[PDB]
Amino acid sequence: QWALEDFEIGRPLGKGKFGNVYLAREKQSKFILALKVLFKAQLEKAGVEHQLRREVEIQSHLRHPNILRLYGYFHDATRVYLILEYAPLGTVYRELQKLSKFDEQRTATYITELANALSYCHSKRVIHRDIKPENLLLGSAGELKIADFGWSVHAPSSRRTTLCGTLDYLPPEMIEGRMHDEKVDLWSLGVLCYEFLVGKPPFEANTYQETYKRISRVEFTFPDFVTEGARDLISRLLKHNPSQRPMLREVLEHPWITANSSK
Ligand SMILES: O=C(Nc1c[nH]nc1-c1nc2ccc(C[NH+]3CCOCC3)cc2[nH]1)c1ccc(F)cc1
Repeated sequence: QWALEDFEIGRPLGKGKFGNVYLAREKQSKFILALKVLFKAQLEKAGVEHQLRREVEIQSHLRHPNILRLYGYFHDATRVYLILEYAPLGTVYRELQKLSKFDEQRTATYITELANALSYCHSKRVIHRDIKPENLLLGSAGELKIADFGWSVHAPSSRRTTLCGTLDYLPPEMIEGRMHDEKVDLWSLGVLCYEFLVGKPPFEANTYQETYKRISRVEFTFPDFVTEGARDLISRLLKHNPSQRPMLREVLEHPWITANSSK
């Protein structure tokens, strides 16, 4: 439907192995968006093309204030193009380096927005699995927007593994190579939540190998300034056993959420 000549490319928004995302304006609509440029070249070499058109599948038929829109795609010779909703306020990652830590009220809010976002997603048996600060964009309202549905997947499944990837946000089951459902995303939400308050993720290490242990044994500790309600909800989120992990609904209802969730 679309083609490159339909756009005016703006400034580079960032990187990634397969290319860059650029700001861009739709020529005859004046519409602002982001263009993720992916080289066919590298997608095949690094055998991921399967993933692409699945990221496209899922993130297309998806509609939620807290999920980055994907308007469509296209390609030419050299590369494939992803027409992404543009999120004015950068990444939560970046806001994190920026602020070093978030407060209870900012954290809570994100969790809420996050919860609901994920809520909608499970409802369609869609599991994200790769929720990390780098993947969280901010809308103008300052609101969370889950990007990147690359690893995203249906059903309760088992993945084609490959170890070479940051474990920091993976749940024990995933990492241990096991039976994993939509409970992963609640483990994620827990990590996310801890990182927001403390400034690093609770399982951080210097090596793939140590983290693996750390995650596998659920070894984490709270700095003093982490409040009780925080500790509670995080503790409740970070159970080795998928089954003991709250339902998203319970997370919304948690008293430390609702005390603090501005939005
Ligand atoms: O695709 C990406 N980002 C986006 C998708 N949609 N919208 C974006 C997006 N990212 C940014 C980053 C910065 C800004 C502008 N803002 C100005 C004020 O200071 C903070 C940055 C906009 C933007 N949109 C993306 C982001 C980060 C990566 F590492 C790889 C890809």
